Parts: sequence; C-alpha cells; structure tokens
Amino acid sequence: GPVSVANHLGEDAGHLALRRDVYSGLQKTPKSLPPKWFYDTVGSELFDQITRLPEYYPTRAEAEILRARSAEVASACRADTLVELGSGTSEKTRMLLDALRHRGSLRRFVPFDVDASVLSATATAIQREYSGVEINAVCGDFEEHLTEIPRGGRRLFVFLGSTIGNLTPGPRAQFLTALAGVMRPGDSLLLGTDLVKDAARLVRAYDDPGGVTAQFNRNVLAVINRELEADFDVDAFQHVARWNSAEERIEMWLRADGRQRVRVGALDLTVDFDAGEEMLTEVSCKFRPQAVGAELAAAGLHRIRWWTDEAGDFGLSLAAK
Ligand SMILES: O=C(O)[C@H](Cc1cnc[nH]1)n1cccc1
Repeated sequence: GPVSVANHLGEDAGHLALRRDVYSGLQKTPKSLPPKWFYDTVGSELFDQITRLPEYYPTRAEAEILRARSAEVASACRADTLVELGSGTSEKTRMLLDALRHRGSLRRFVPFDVDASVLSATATAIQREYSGVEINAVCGDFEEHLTEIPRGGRRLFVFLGSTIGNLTPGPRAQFLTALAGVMRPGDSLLLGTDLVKDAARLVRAYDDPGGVTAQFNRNVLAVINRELEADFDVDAFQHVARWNSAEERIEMWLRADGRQRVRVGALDLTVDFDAGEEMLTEVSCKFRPQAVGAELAAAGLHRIRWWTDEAGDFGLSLAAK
C-alpha cells in the first residue's frame, strides 16, 4: 500500500517551541518546564529503559490488557482506519493493527506525531509488514493540526500509556474537546489511563533504585544546555519523585543542591535557584474509573467499554462519538 507523509510543522517549529517554553517556565514561581522536552534521542533511549524496569508497571499493565482485549476492541469499534496520537513504533500499535487485519477490515493507518523523521521510518516499516494498508502519516501538533487527520471510513483514534496524564485537568479537557471535535459519529477513541493506587508504589515507579528515571529527569537540563547554550550544572540537581495527594498525581521535580545561577545564552536570560529550590518538570496524573468516563462525557464522547489489568493498576477506555 501507498505511503504519504504530510508535514505541517515549520522546519524550526521545535526550536522556537523550546525557546518559548524555557523562557516562560524558568521565570515562573516555581520554575516549571514541559515534559515533552525529555524526548530527544538520549532521552528516548532512557524512556525505553524505564518501560522495562521492575518498578515501572504501566507499560506492562497496558500491554496485558491489549494482549487480551484488542480483538474485542476491533469487534466493538469496527474500524478500517487506525489513527495513533503517537509515533507508531510500539508493539501495542501492532496489536491493534493485527486486530483490524484479523477482522478483515484494516484499510488505513494514520500516525500523528511531531518528528517527521520518526513518522517516515514508521510508515516504511508498517508498509512492509501490512500489504494493502494506506499509511497517511501526519506531522503536526494537537494545538492546531488535529484537523489535518484524513477524513472518511470508520476511525479509531488511539492515545495510550496515560500520555493524557501528562495534562493537568485544564489542558486535559481542552484536548479531549478538540479531539472529539474532529471525530465523526461512529468514530471511537481508545485511551489509556494509569489509576490511583498505593502512594508507596506510585513513588517507586518514578524513582527506580539505579536511577534510570533520575537520569531521564535531569536529561531535560542537557537538552537545554545544548539547544539553548545554557550552563546548568546538571550533576548539582537532584531527582525528586513527589506524590501530590490532593491533585492525586505524581510530580517530577529537580531539587537544586546549593544556590545555582544558570544563564541561557540563546534567550539572553539569567535565572536563579535558591539552595534546595525545586523545579517542576513533569506531572503524571493518576485517574479513577468513574472520573475518566465522566471526563470523556464532558468532551462529547460516551464510554462503551472499560478494561482493567488483572491487578487493577491501569485502565483502558473505549468511547464513541
Ligand atoms: O507518565 C509516565 O509514566 C511517562 C513519563 C515518565 C515515566 N517515568 C517518568 N516519567 N509517560 C507516559 C506517557 C507520557 C509520559
């Protein structure tokens, strides 16, 4: 089947994004940075390791549900088109493509991510594995290009791994409304959400003893050093995995050991950390089963299936327009 890659991000859309977020976030109280900057190539290789740590259940837990329920997903949604908000490199992507193909209905695949080079490699791979699938890959972001996803057929939009947990409730409803807004009736969304559980287990999942997560968190300082010509003393920031009980969310902070004075050249800006000051680099919202379905409803989607792993750790929702 034919490939297409359509690119809607400027050649430097990523750099200007990085300059804006760092400039704004290094000047607020407390300092905060978006988590999307974790995922350069070094960072992406660290995230590949996190998914295989014993402490980090979410990848395994979702995998278990999908290894069991992918057929039922394909049966209930009847889609001929799989749209992934994500790069399409997962094993779980092949689970869902397998289900639609086994159902005799796999006609089209639409990966939707921001790195065109990842999309082009994904399309090549999928096009070799699945004869007779059209791979319409889209390079864009959620804030402006969800309308660039192709029309027609019955579409299953997929957004796994509790990625939506990276969105606090304000931006989260703003995303679900936009997505449901581009969905046609008969389309359906598959959404993974990590569930509230024992806080001791939540905190260990985000601070593994060897510190693979610690390097992942600190890696944000390396990306800023390199792409904005800053001088973070990366070794003098400490990984801190916090449980925010009232918002029911994990938080990833960097605590500054000793007063730091960092200068980001490309921005012509100097920031200051007091000794022990902590910067927010991620939130990882955990969910309750009723609150997920209710939130889907606010956006105009009606959950028809909810699915849990054998242990109750992770939830997969299937909702229709
Ligand atoms: O929330 C998560 O556990 C991860 C990020 C992360 C893993 N360990 C520390 N941070 N994730 C998954 C989708 C989007 C972010």
